[PDB]
Amino acid sequence: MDILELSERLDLQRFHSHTLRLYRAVCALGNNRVAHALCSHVDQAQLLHALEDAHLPGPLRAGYYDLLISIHLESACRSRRSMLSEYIVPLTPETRAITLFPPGRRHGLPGVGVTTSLRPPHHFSPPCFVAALAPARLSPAIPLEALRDKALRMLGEAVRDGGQHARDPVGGSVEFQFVPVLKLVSTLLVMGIFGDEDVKQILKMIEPEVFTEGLLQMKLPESVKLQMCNLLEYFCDQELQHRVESLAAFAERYVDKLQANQRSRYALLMRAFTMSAAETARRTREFRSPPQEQINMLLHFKDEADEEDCPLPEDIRQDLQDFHQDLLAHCGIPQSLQELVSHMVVRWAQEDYVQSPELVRAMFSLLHRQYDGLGELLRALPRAYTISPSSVEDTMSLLECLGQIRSLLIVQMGPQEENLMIQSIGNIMNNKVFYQHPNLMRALGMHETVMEVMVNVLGIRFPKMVTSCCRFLCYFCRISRQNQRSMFDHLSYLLENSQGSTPLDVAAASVIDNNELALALQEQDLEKVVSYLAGCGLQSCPMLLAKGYPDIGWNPCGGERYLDFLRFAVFVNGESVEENANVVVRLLIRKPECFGPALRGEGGSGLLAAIEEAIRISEDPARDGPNRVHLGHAIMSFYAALIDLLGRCAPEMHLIQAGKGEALRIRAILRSLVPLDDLVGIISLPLQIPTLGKDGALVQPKMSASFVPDHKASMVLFLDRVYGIENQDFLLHVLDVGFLPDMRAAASLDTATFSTTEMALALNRYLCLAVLPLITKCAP
Amino acid sequence: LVYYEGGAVCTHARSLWRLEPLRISWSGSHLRWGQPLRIRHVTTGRYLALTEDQGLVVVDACKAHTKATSFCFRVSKEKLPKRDVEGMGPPEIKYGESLCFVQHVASGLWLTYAAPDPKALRLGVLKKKAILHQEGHMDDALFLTRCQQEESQAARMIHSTAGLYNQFIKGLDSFSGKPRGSGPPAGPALPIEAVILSLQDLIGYFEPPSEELQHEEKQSKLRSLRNRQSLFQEEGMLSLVLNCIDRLNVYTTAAHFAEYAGEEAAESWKEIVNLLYELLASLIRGNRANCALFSTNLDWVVSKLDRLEASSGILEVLYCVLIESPEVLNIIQENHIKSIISLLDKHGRNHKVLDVLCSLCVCNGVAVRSNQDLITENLLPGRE
Amino acid sequence: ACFRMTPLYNLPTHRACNMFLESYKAAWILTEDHSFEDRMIDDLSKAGEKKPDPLHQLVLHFSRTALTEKSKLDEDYLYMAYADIMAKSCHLVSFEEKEMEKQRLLYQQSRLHTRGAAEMVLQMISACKGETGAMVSSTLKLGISILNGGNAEVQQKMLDYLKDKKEVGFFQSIQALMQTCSVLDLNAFERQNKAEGLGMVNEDGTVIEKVMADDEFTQDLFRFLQLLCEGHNNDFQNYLRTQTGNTTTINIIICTVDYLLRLQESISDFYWYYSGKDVIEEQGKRNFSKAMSVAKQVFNSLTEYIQGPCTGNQQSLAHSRLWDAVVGFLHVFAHMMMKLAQDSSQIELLKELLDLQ
Amino acid sequence: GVEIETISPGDGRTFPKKGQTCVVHYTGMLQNGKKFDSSRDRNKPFKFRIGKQEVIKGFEEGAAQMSLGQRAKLTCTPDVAYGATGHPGVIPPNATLIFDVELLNLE
Repeated sequence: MDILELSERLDLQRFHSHTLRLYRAVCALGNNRVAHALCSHVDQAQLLHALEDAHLPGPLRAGYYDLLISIHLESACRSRRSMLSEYIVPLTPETRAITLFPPGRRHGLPGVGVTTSLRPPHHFSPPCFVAALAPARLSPAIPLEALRDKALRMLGEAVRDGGQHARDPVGGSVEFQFVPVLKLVSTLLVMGIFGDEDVKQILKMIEPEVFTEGLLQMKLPESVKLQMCNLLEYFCDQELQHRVESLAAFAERYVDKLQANQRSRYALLMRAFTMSAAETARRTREFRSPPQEQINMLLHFKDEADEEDCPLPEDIRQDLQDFHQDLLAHCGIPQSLQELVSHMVVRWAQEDYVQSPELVRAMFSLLHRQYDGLGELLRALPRAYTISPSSVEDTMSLLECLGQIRSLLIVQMGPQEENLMIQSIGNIMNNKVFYQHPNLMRALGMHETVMEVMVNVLGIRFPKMVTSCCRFLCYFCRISRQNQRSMFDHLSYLLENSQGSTPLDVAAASVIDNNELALALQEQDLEKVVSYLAGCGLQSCPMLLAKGYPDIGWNPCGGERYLDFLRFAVFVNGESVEENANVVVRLLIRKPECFGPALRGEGGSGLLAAIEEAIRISEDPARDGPNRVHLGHAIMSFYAALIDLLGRCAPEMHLIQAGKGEALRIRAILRSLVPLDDLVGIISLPLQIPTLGKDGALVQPKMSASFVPDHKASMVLFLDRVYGIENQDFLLHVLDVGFLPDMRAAASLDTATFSTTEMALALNRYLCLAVLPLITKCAP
Repeated sequence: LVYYEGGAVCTHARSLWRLEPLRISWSGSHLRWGQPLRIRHVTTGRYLALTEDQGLVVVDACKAHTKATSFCFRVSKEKLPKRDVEGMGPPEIKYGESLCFVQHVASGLWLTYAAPDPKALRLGVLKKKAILHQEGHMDDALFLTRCQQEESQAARMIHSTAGLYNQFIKGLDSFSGKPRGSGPPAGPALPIEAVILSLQDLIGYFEPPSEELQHEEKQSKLRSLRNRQSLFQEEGMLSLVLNCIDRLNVYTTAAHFAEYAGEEAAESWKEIVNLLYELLASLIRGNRANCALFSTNLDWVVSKLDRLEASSGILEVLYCVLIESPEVLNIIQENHIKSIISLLDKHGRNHKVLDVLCSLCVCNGVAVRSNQDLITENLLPGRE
Repeated sequence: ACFRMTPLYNLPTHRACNMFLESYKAAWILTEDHSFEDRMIDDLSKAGEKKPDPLHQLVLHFSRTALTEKSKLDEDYLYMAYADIMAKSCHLVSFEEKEMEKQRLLYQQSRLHTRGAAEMVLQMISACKGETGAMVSSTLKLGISILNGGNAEVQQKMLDYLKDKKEVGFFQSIQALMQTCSVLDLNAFERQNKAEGLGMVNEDGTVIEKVMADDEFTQDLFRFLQLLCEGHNNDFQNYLRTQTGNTTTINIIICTVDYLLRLQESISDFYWYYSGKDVIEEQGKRNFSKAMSVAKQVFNSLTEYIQGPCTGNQQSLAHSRLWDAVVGFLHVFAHMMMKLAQDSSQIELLKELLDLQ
Repeated sequence: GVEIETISPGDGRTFPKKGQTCVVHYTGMLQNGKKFDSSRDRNKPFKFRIGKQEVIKGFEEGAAQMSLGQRAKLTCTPDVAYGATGHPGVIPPNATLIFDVELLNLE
């Protein structure tokens, strides 16, 4: 039966309208793999037919208009719409030609002009079902120019017959006549399809007098008014984009002058200071301040209280004054878009009591942006960046990768989405722009997007994506000092959710080696880590329980980790962070279970005894665990890490010789916390050296699962920092009991065959880092 | 067994007690210090008591003999019933004030919290059991707060609904097997008219606020409705209804029910089984929590979609669950989608089924691609 | 650094154009001032030839967002911008002159509170559910703007709204806010002392407060409460103490006193910190002055609560531990007077000290 | 696997050798008689290089027997078509396709 027979077959209308809602749902939010399938159930010709069909009932007209957008345009629209808030403007001559007002001071038409901001081209693929049989599929191609011309034509037909208000409400009502077409035109405007002549046509159909019957030349429902708001917001965004682009073009044309006169001035000053000196001695401060403090000095000639302080000649100051006046005039400080919107919004509000909350919100957002133009430019200039014309290609690729990442935030995670995240993130990290332009990356807010996806996955399933995100963020933080500070504000989160790389090493990447960032920890955030340590020293991992392990009383696997972050927050750049030093000590002793099974006090075991027990547990297979994880090394790692960290908090020499009360108190507390005999005893362990011979073949002990000598390094540090070497006798004691039998262990290992055995390398690093420097210091 | 519990429990109904003085006349008089009074749990109708075996308990109403259940709020633990005054009385105790110690009247014992905090509290949070002690701690004084009339009414509705539906369930379990033959029903009469009326009343109790209701009124009534639904759910009224459905579901049709219950009883089988499915939706409509309860018994709902006795009601329950909970969307498998689609083939072209399928793809602006792919792969390529 | 500082003329063009943008924005665009709030509110207020006028549809819309049953109140930059606009609108020695200024301000506040602004302010304070942030700050500043001078009409409207809605949310959120209000600290002060001690220079970068950080918000909150009871209203001075009709009551007066005790604790902690240091350095001057401004506002709020002879609030304070606070304060006052008197560079701080006393 | 049935003769002289793009306008239908694709609706001829295995197999032995301008009907069995997997959402598994193919131009 004809589909227009669904004007009186209402049950089939309901079923079919909801069938189209089902189609739009199954292809919604990026599923281009299903959009291709739906192009075989509703083809282009049916869609383009239903767009122009006058007798379709409204619920089906709107449905077939929404279906076209969903199948073909919606993904490209959202991807473009996400890039419409960041203005990367390349310093090309095309950019250089941009001016606020068209030459020959009238506003030009909004949306009509030259725009150089980078927006990546949006990709389509043809729909064919005879192609042989996984990179993400692109949206089905529809001829955009024919569609655009049809959209303009339909909009034009609906308007000059809107004024007549005949009883021809194509679709059954004015709402169904207009809203579906306005949605399509708004979508195609946002995507970027419309040329300049087409934009002029749209503007004339909106308001013929201001832009040279209009859509405001007849009364409208509150659903059409919303789409009018969605069009005017586009033209209000293009004016802001124009302001930012013209301001970037002016920056390009004006920093050249500020550089040329700086160089000529420097030449003149170089001729000076010769036989004419001590009168220009101060005037070389400009050239020796940081470059922004030079560009911040130079631009100080607005208030007229600082005129001559600005070295700029008056001609140069004039260019900035004139452009500033132009900028003010452009911002408004009808015959104009601002006046048109400001009048029309108020008129709507005072003609009727608007019932749709969405309409009210859009109305008043538009009104705000019209009244406060200069405050809108000020809130977009944070997100404006000027790149050189050479970096355009890399930035374009990076923007495409970013779009992929932020397009999978409306999608519940799965396998394929995991793969796209990993590919995109690995691609960004391989882009030179990601390194060269850290400020762009924090301006685009990639770190926040990556944390959003990491939140969604953690809040574990999908460990690969977490490992990739936490690598990306740990690299973000190493790029530049401001990236750490940007990520440092997320420390509370990362500590809430705290292979090897995990949302804790991101937290320990924010604070590492930035003593200014260390001295911003909130004691409670150091506290929660200690809470996790407590939860790790009383029970054991259910993971190893599922791996059938001994499960003695406590897992050291999490304890070691959480004693690593606490090591990067107490000791930065080789000096002790006193403030963060004391707090962790207090929080550790207030909860004395965090110190492990040994050092528990009651029912205690000597630290030496505990290490000896872990030595004996290292060999017996029954008590080590029935591969990637072993225990004989695990307890040793935990205690070595604890001893290192406790050594870090020990005060440096300034406080110790200063007789500072808190310093001596903390040192005494640590001295009580661990005796001496165990310290020099774990110095005195036997270290199973790579055994020669054994039928001639090298058989080295696995120092991924044995007593690595690095364990002892920690206890070497503590002794230096806390107990110290004050008497020569104690030194000649430690030399025999623990030190020397190790150095000639290494010296025996110096042979050709055992030079490169991993034990030899570890022992060499050990001696050069811990023992030999201590001997050097105690040489006198 | 009583407890001192913290958290959201102090906005629930298990925490609501009712002070029942020992005088029927003037029972609403102003409470005075040290006057005898029973304390009745509202949602279970069990009186606080001191039994010899377990100390402090909540004994049933048949064993509250004024020696075990009598009590006396007192001001100070110093050693102090008054002559009844035929009036509202001299007002003594206030609300949110007036620290009061509860003293059992015969045993003198003060109500306190049991100090022992074992391994279960080594890492767990404290739920201090309440015990009666000879002398007790010095910090055991209690504020008395007041509950809104909505909460009190709901807490008493739960005490009657639970009793009624447990009678219904235990009646159904009387003839679970036991065919009637050609004789009489198995045991005592089912409370059918009472169940129908109670379900009808509870469906109106939970009716959504109307649309013409003006904005602020609408948003106040919504909060009240969410509160009442949470109370009923947390007192296990979304499990009593499920048990009633299951017991009434082992029978395919009313004649099958009649073969066990009787002709008159089976006259209301379809009506009851529809009212239960309506009340369930009324309980879960709009609550993300009550809809979250169905992340584990989703196969409970999907496996009843073909039942002809109440086929619209079960679909409505499914629609509410899917439209409110996004965690339910993640557990949908191909089994479930191939069953929701089979409703289209077996029950006709119904747009509500398409609405369900639309809700299976996007929940709160996030797309679940497995569901999209499954609907596309199963529904579409047949073109039938 | 002085040897290898790069003159701008060696930079690449883009990294200079990006410095220029920041300098231009800081020095030229930002410092530019434009008064549009008056004009915009005067255009939104007029109606065309009852149905709400355009401004009264704005107040109603933000009332709608506040009464929507959401667990937590969302970020709306639109509301935060319009609240600032409306606040600016109402902000703008002869007897005539003073009285004309007062009447003019009353008219400006009548533009708002005759269109529902007071109810919006109460609703959004209630809807924030005691979370510090920017929405609450904007709402409080709007409330202060429409209550300046003790606008009896606005106070009566607010009281009537709270009484008929019988909501416990408002006072359950004010209490939470005052509990979250920060108090003077030493630890954060010590840390930022050392953080500046690190230095000022960075590789192609320049270094950028965590002590008394929310002083503005705390001052605004207590100014709001004071403005609620200005004009010697008995109904407000008693409602703040007991909320009759509501299921539970929150005594705001004793909560103000309890905050003040935190405040005097911290204030005594600086005096003790500095009792050895012969001269209070500049950082101490700033932070101590900030604490003093907050203390002035808290003391003024307590006066307004009891200034009219509200007996209930008077003995509520008398039994409250207001006496510990004042007894403690007098110690700081006497000792800091002694120590500050010994230098001329600290005359300003001593003046602030005397005013606080 | 593919059964070519001439509907209207072409030239019977020039056949697509390997490596000549083939422009073909087509319409496709499941053997039960339902349509999944046409190029005529999209309005553009479909081009494919014979020998690069872009198209399904039967479509590639099939458009090779045709001549220039010929219009014929191919019946690709699932062996020389998609097969047991199918084109999910478009073609059900184990399906035979029928294509009305008109070889318009060679290259």
